[PDB]
Amino acid sequence: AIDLHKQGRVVKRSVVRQTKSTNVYHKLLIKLYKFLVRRTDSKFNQNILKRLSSSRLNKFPLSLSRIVKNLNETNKEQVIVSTSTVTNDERLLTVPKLTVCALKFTETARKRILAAGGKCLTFDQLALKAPTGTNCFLLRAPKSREAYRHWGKAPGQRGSHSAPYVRSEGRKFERAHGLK
Amino acid sequence: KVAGTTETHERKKNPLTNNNALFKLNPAAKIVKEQAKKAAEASKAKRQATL
Amino acid sequence: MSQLVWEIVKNNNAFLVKNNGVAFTTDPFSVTGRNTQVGLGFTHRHGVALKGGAKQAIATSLRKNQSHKVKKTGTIEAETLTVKGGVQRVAKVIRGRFQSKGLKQFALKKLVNFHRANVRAQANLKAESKAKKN
Amino acid sequence: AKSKNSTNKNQISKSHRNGIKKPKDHRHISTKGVNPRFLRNRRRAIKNDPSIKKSKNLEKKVNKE
Amino acid sequence: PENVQKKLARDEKLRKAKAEQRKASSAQMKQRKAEWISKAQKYAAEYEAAEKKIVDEKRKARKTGAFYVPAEAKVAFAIRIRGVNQLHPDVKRVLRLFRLRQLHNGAFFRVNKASLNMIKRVLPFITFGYPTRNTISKLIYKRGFAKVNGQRIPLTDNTIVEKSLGKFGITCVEDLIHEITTVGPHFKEANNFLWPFKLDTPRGGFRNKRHAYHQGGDWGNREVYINDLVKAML
Amino acid sequence: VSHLKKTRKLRGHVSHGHGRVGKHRKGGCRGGRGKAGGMHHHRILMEKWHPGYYGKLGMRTFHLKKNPLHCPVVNIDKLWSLVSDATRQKYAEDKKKVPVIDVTKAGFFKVLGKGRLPNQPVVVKAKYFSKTAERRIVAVGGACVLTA
RNA sequence: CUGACCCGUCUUGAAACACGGACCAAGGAGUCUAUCAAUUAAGCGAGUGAUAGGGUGGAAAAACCCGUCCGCGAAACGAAAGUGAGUACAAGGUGCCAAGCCGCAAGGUAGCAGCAUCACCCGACCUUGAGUCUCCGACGAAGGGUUCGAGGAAGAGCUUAAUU
RNA sequence: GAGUAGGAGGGCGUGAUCGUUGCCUAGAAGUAUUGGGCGUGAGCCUAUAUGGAGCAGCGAUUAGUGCAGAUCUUGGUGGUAG
Ligand SMILES: [Mg+2]
Ligand SMILES: [Mg+2]
Ligand SMILES: [Mg+2]
Ligand SMILES: [Mg+2]
Ligand SMILES: [Mg+2]
Ligand SMILES: [Mg+2]
Ligand SMILES: [Mg+2]
Ligand SMILES: [Mg+2]
Ligand SMILES: [Mg+2]
Ligand SMILES: [Mg+2]
Ligand SMILES: [Mg+2]
Ligand SMILES: [Mg+2]
Ligand SMILES: [Mg+2]
Ligand SMILES: [Mg+2]
Ligand SMILES: [Mg+2]
Ligand SMILES: [Mg+2]
Ligand SMILES: [Mg+2]
Ligand SMILES: [Mg+2]
Ligand SMILES: [Mg+2]
Ligand SMILES: [Mg+2]
Ligand SMILES: [Mg+2]
Ligand SMILES: [Mg+2]
Repeated sequence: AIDLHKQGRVVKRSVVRQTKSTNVYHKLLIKLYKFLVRRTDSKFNQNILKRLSSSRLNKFPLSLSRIVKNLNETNKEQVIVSTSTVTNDERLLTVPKLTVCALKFTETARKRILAAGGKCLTFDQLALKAPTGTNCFLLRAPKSREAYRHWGKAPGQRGSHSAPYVRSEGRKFERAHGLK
Repeated sequence: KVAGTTETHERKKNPLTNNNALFKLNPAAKIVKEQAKKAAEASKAKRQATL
Repeated sequence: MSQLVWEIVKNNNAFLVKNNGVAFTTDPFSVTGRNTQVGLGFTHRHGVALKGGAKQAIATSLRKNQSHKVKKTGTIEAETLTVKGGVQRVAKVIRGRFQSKGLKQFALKKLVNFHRANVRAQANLKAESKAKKN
Repeated sequence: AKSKNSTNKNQISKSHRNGIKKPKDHRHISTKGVNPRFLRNRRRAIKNDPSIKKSKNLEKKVNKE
Repeated sequence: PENVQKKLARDEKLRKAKAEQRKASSAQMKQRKAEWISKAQKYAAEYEAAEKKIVDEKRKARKTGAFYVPAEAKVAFAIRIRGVNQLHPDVKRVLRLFRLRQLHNGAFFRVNKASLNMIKRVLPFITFGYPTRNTISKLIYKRGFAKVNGQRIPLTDNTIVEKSLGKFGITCVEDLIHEITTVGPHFKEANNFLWPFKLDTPRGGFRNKRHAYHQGGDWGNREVYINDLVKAML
Repeated sequence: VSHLKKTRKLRGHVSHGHGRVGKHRKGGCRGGRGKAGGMHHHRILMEKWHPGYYGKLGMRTFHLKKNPLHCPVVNIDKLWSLVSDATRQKYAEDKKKVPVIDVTKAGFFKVLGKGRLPNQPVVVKAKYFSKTAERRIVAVGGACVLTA
């Protein structure tokens, strides 16, 4: 008998989600990056693996405007890789020359990036280009969603700015003085 | 990078009974052993006198 | 391919038979009866089929890649050789087609066992024709 | 009916169960309890300080003044 | 074509690194085994040195009518006498800090207002004492185990002592024993290196576990006496 | 469906994970049916997750007709995104005449400025404009035209 | 030889002098419809998706094509009248901090997502105003808040299935 | 390496549907077993006897899917008892 927490069987939450997707291709891409991860001591690949094993919802959108906004002098020559789907921002007027690598390009994002003199890359290609991730730029998109506003603090606790779940927005809906 | 094969162990053995283990940990042992014999083999005449 | 096909057919293959959670295959080219990338002849490149004929002749079937050609050599599944030397011939053929150590061992197994098998079969067919006559 | 009125027995242990959570030390703290006088001062002294990088149109406003 | 060739090259490269490493290592190990021997010998010499020193100081004293007090033990050993169930949470945690998490667990600790005060709470659940260097050695040879990247690894080779503690200047079991007994510059890592000792049933019965060693019981410091206990358990 | 559901894994455990003490019972346990006792024993619920549920707000509309209140909004940033690329480029190079964008045909009525505009000139035909919409339109080298 | 009270149940407490059970077969109890949410896999993405219905089609109620509207998202704040993410060339600062690039190492450079904070912005409520005109009501250069919001600030949604 | 209430992960067994591989008047299902074995366990395979027409595996789809109890339903039977 020993007094160890969780009996030394403590589960490790520090790990990479085992993905259940069914596109045979994700599983394969993943075989690839498992290789690159154990046999390459490059953080970049390990990173790619963690983020490609993401919850369907945990993959977040990259927009052309997002890329454009994050660009340094060196960011421009560098391969841009998002772990996610890349999409067009209709409100981006001129589109730079880009070599981008994502999982998925909205056909609009593709058309505009290509017709601007750009190149679209897939991770099997990226592997071949720079396994160490040399001169590569890994884009982590910003995280927004509606769910987030119902979370946080509860709706009507002191200083709660969180949103209530309501079936309609009207003067009559949870917009009237509560029972105070 | 090239593939390494996994870590190796040797099941614990008890130095106190098993010599080779003692020696692999502390070769000085062998010396202190032999001395202990030779120093003990010190003759009975020498013992008597020293007493 | 052998990778994509593995993932695709690993579970639903029509050559599949299970025993106590051990998956075996009916594949004619299986180098091991068991269902594994390697066991599965219709998937990867190395697979062999062997049939007896004309008293020593082994029909060797060399799993061959999917082919769009000018002439059709044999079944799309594979290539078909009649070998009259059989055992020795096929042993060579194997040595050529299976470079790695294990695959060699296995194919060869398929051979030894195959042959002695075909011998017994012969004996029995003999006794059978001599049974029909006498 | 009869009941046990108030016992604090299991509650202490319950509280120590997952540890006592302590908040995060954040470099920058909220402004509650700080008077407006001082606050306006901060606002002004920040707006006018060049060694503090503002937004573009902001610097336009600051440099015009 | 090219693939196979590049591999073959890999092979040659490999046999190469293997030879380089083989001879370099060999040299290194000759150096080592020598080191080990020199060290062990010298160390033992230093022990006997100090012990004798004590003897004679005592003698001059006795003759003067004056007395000579040897420096006070800087290393103690504690073994867990009592089970897990039904213990004040503080006590539990104090035990955890002393790294005795089960029954018949021995460990080494420094002697500090810090450490000594942290033992006030566990006194009735444990015996501590001042071990002889001999005892220490015996423990580390019979009960020796090492904490390796989390694993519990039998102390057999010295390669291990070099692996984790090598850079501190601990190459050998004997060295370990030395920083332990001296309590030198790195005690801490020398210790953590050492897996908590899982002991045996004492051959002598314990006396009374409800009682302090002072009452003929077992709980407390048996100052010098801890050794006897260790002897019974080894 | 069915073989995924809890029941299957609950068969033989006797309480169906409803508890031995508190078992699965009728409305009394629900705390009364539906929105029952929201104001009483359910106070905490209502207050906490639907604060402002009970009460009245300002002005009754006896018959509310939405159709005439109908006013889709557009922002400056999406303007050029409405008309094709052909257009804005061809009049970037050509300064002879300037582009007319009818927000109307796109199904929008009021134009609000949100982002900023290319320096290339435009005319925008809309039902309403915001002070800033007009600001940025004019400053760009562009013009605002009122439609019905 | 050693060990061995009757199960199910409610109970702090069941072998109980608590209740049900003489025996056996077959039957026998968290479903179905709708609703919102969280998570998981799918598709497409500033969009997404139809329904109704049209048009074809297997023997057949399938399937396959079309489907100007509609839903939901894309703008918010106001009871409301109403206004609308205010210097065209903007899309910030700071503290924590990941990749890439340097470096044997120590550390250096950079700063994606998130968290905290300060700043700006739209609207509610206050406060202030030269001047302008279709001058009696609107417009607006300049200048603000101890405050309010299920909001801006390089859009993250929409449809499908499943579980709770 | 304890565990009621409770939760999670894997697995056993039953209909029917779309597939895939097959078995049966040279004897299917069902039934009895002090025949032989396989699983820690749901359960399984075989043998013999009976039986005399349908069955079975594997991947999915779906569920009126697993009973010792509810003074539970219907039916059949005991001891009391010649
Ligand atoms: Mg144990
Ligand atoms: Mg409203
Ligand atoms: Mg707590
Ligand atoms: Mg005793
Ligand atoms: Mg006691
Ligand atoms: Mg479940
Ligand atoms: Mg349970
Ligand atoms: Mg008995
Ligand atoms: Mg009974
Ligand atoms: Mg009684
Ligand atoms: Mg009752
Ligand atoms: Mg239809
Ligand atoms: Mg809407
Ligand atoms: Mg910022
Ligand atoms: Mg049925
Ligand atoms: Mg018959
Ligand atoms: Mg089965
Ligand atoms: Mg018969
Ligand atoms: Mg099934
Ligand atoms: Mg039944
Ligand atoms: Mg029954
Ligand atoms: Mg009767």
